[PDB]
Amino acid sequence: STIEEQAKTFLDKFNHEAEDLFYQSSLASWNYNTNITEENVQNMNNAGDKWSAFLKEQSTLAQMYPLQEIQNLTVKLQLQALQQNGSSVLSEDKSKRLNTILNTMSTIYSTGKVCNPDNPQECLLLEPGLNEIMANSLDYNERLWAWESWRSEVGKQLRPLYEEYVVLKNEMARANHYEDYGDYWRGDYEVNGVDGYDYSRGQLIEDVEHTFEEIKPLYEHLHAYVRAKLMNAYPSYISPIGCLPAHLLGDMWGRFWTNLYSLTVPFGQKPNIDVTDAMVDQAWDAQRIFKEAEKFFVSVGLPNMTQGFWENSMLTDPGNVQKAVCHPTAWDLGKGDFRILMCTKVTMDDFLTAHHEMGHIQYDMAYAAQPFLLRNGANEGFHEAVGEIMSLSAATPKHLKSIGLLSPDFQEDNETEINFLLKQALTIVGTLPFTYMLEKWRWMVFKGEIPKDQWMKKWWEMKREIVGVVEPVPHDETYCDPASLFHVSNDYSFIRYYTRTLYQFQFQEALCQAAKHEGPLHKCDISNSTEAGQKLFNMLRLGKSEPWTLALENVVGAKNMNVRPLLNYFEPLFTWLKDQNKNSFVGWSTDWSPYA
Amino acid sequence: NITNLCPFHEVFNATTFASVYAWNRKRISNCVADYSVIYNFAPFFAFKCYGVSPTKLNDLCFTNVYADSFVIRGNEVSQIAPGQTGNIADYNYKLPDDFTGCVIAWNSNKLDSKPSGNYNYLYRLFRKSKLKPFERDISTEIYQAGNKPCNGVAGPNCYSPLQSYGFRPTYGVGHQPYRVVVLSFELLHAPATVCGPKK
Ligand SMILES: *[C@@H]1O[C@H](CO)[C@@H](O[C@@H]2O[C@H](CO)[C@@H](O[C@@H]3O[C@H](CO[C@H]4O[C@H](CO)[C@@H](O)[C@H](O)[C@@H]4O)[C@@H](O)[C@H](O[C@H]4O[C@H](CO)[C@@H](O)[C@H](O)[C@@H]4O)[C@@H]3O)[C@H](O)[C@H]2NC(C)=O)[C@H](O)[C@H]1NC(C)=O
Ligand SMILES: *[C@@H]1O[C@H](CO)[C@@H](O[C@@H]2O[C@H](CO)[C@@H](O[C@@H]3O[C@H](CO)[C@@H](O)[C@H](O)[C@@H]3O)[C@H](O)[C@H]2NC(C)=O)[C@H](O)[C@H]1NC(C)=O
Ligand SMILES: *[C@@H]1O[C@H](CO)[C@@H](O[C@@H]2O[C@H](CO)[C@@H](O)[C@H](O)[C@H]2NC(C)=O)[C@H](O)[C@H]1NC(C)=O
Ligand SMILES: *[C@@H]1O[C@H](CO)[C@@H](O)[C@H](O)[C@H]1NC(C)=O
Ligand SMILES: *[C@@H]1O[C@H](CO)[C@@H](O)[C@H](O)[C@H]1NC(C)=O
Ligand SMILES: *[C@@H]1O[C@H](CO)[C@@H](O)[C@H](O)[C@H]1NC(C)=O
Ligand SMILES: *[C@@H]1O[C@H](CO)[C@@H](O)[C@H](O)[C@H]1NC(C)=O
Repeated sequence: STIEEQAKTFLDKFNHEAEDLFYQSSLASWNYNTNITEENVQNMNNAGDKWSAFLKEQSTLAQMYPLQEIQNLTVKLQLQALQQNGSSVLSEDKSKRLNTILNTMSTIYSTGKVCNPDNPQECLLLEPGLNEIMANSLDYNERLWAWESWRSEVGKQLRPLYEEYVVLKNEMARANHYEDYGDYWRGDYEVNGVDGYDYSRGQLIEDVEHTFEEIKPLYEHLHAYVRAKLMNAYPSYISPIGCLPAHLLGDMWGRFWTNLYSLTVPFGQKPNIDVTDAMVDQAWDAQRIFKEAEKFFVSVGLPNMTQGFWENSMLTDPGNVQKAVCHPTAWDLGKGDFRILMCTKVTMDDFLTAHHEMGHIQYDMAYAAQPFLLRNGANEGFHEAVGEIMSLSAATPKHLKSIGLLSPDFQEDNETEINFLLKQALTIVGTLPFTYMLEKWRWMVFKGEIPKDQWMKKWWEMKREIVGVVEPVPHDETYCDPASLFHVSNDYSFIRYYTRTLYQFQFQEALCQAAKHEGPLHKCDISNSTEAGQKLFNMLRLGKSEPWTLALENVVGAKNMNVRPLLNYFEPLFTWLKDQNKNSFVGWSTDWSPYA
Repeated sequence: NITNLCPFHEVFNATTFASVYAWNRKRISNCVADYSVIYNFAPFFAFKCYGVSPTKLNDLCFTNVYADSFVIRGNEVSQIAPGQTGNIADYNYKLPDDFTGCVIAWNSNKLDSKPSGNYNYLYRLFRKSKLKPFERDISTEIYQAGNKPCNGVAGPNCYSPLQSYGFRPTYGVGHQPYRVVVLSFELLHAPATVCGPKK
């Protein structure tokens, strides 16, 4: 008959075999991740090979249906996803070359190691020692030397392979109808076919730039305060008007500023909010923590976990011969099986991470009724924001008092709120310019406007411009600094960490508004409220069946991302930082260089 | 003396309930029917009687009894009802609008699931038209969907009509096997010859 009926017939088969193949592959992956053995690796290889092969013939067969004869707009999305995500266009030699290059990237990042100068006796790896050194050690020479040494021993090797990589990726883009790989990445947010909700790929760059324009004053005030405080630690090295040295940010790349909290406490005399000793006194185990997390979800109206989740999931490190990765993850094996994999200790951080991970499980259970190809979030940002909005409420003093970990005798005034807001700020606000810088530089390099011989040249020039950080040691084109990043080496889109953050504060401000809350925004709880729960669930159950602009409209009432809630969240800190910056110069100078 | 007891410990205890698209039908006649023994099983996920009262089963007595048994997924049991619609209702087992009887449905996960996967339970996913009430279909022919007749071979727009369930112990409720038994009664111009025990 018509094309529509044939396409529906084909989809009604595809779904049925897809489900089973996905289950097999995901179960093999879980079996390896909880039981590290060679035969588990072989099982993963076999299952993944079967799944990846099946996707290939399905992508080939889907070509016979032209997309201009579909007007339902729901079949079209499934057909587009199936056609795109499994199609290969490069020649066999180029394909295997690209695969080998990617495998080399991963292998060299994992196996990379640096160690002490002029001593080949003993050496260490990045995760065990380097992270601890840059997080805790205060030695200027040690930090600067390690920061230089890892880059020298990694980026120099990775540079020519990246030069070969970018080419192949660009021809991959060119063979398709995209302009370049950058636009291929930007196509995730593309929306077409709906009047009043269309979103163009090029609009994202302008939106990102406009959003970053408004948030500059808060970042520069925080930068001035950080510079003033850091003057106490390293007086000689730091200039009152220059950019901060790149090796004094508390981590390897300066992605997060959390490690500087102790060095930059606003009021150290006053006690800090800590409940670890309270949980120790009350003899809390992992099951109690997860039951409390589940009760928090029940209190808002969302259904709680099934029996299979309790029986199958593991929450403690097996130890002994049984070795497994303790990176917290939320597995959705499909066909009604949800699990959480994490090793739990009796700490506040694990208590909050439990809620953060459980949010993902609830979101996964929300859209279980949708077809297989539409079982995902509206874009790459919603999923992360959903799991983060709830850790904000979990950490508020009111929730802790209601649960009982915090004594009722606790009081709130200036310093408690200021310290909490500053601790949140050094984690949230600091990372935005870094992410925007990295993504913009990668967009430019993929655009091809920048020649290879200036790759480093521009890289640092814009570092002193936006981020306001100057490198401590000059580098030539031999080094490839961005290659030292985990995400860059492993071919992962990085813009999702900028859209996620600005999303979450839009959600919270909405829910707190629905919960009839009054007072400061940062002290908000939604435990008893149920209207916010149903309003959230209405968007959660949608999945990918609707454009993300409409989904955003159904919760807040706007068709675009906004910055006002984020600033409104940190406004009391903004006023106090304005007060503290009366005698301190605002703005960094790009002319200064630490190495004379 | 109550001697001829209707056999109910056979339809409820056969250990092999066959596939849905080929459902076994049993005719019960010429015996004393006791309905108190069905309750001696595990708690039943679905126990629904439409035209009769559960307490008034033993006194009223009818001509013959028809028993149907099969296995379906957990969340499809809601489709076994008069007036319902869906794949299983209109392609494998259709019930009349004025159906009179009872429907039994209970979970059997511990007996119809293996870690490797059970592929011995089938169902129909494509049919040219709908099914009349109380009908079965066993024919297996390639369901042509495209204009070109592909002469009954597998390929584009030519799919096998019989799909296959999968069953493993690690599934979640709603994808686990469920055993369903339907009882049907009727009357006509004939001696009853089938009644429950009298005290
Ligand atoms: C079309 O095909 C593409 C690729 O072929 C598929 O894309 C994949 O989609 C999944 C689903 O999001 C991606 O998985 C995500 O990867 C992120 C990257 O993390 C890496 O690094 C960490 C260590 O930091 C590793 O542990 C991890 O395994 C990755 O190697 C993760 O961060 C994501 O996890 C997030 O969500 C979980 C909850 O689900 C949280 O608990 C986490 O904290 C975190 O917030 C997530 O796992 C995957 O990366 C994509 N592939 C690529 C190459 O990008 C599409 O799925 C496919 N579309 C289909 C089939 O419809
Ligand atoms: C685009 O295609 C989809 C899928 O073919 C269409 O969804 C279908 O919508 C109809 C009604 O809108 C659904 O019918 C309903 O079926 C249930 C039983 O599942 C029944 O109880 C209801 O009374 C109703 O008859 C149908 O199920 C649904 N398809 C699927 C696979 O769920 C959609 O309507 C199409 N778009 C447009 C604009 O028509
Ligand atoms: C949501 O409702 C529950 C049920 O009352 C609240 O739990 C009580 O909290 C008070 C503190 O205000 C305690 O004194 C009670 O002992 C708690 N009762 C139970 C049964 O836990 C909970 O505090 C409410 N949530 C919020 C944020 O107020
Ligand atoms: C892990 O793998 C080994 C090797 O096959 C197996 O004997 C064991 O049962 C598996 N599971 C656990 C929990 O060790
Ligand atoms: C939450 O779990 C309990 C069992 O601990 C259960 O009794 C209750 O019904 C669940 N909540 C909902 C809304 O079903
Ligand atoms: C602390 O809060 C009180 C509110 O009564 C206010 O009067 C005072 O100025 C605040 N102090 C600072 C340093 O902001
Ligand atoms: C009937 O079911 C019971 C339940 O335990 C079982 O022991 C018995 O063997 C069954 N009879 C058969 C299968 O003939």
